[PDB]
Amino acid sequence: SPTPVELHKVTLYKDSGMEDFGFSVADGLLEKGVYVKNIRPAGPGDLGGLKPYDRLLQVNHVRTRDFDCCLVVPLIAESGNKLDLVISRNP
Repeated sequence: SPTPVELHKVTLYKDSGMEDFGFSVADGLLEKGVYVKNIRPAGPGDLGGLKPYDRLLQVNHVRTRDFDCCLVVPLIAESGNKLDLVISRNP
């Protein structure tokens, strides 16, 4: 809990013209990967359940755990009208 993240399935919905799904991510340079840096309060991300630090593990079945921001950013906006992914955050 104090650190050991916890996997949590999340799903969202994008809009024809949005630049993101409702939350920006950051490249985890402390090891490898990317985690949500900020989510729109009361938005798709908040409605889905994305909690700060939610390190996107698998995006739409694609294991983007060892991916980078440049790969997670597009993968997020490339999911289409919906973003189904499995993230990990410390409770």
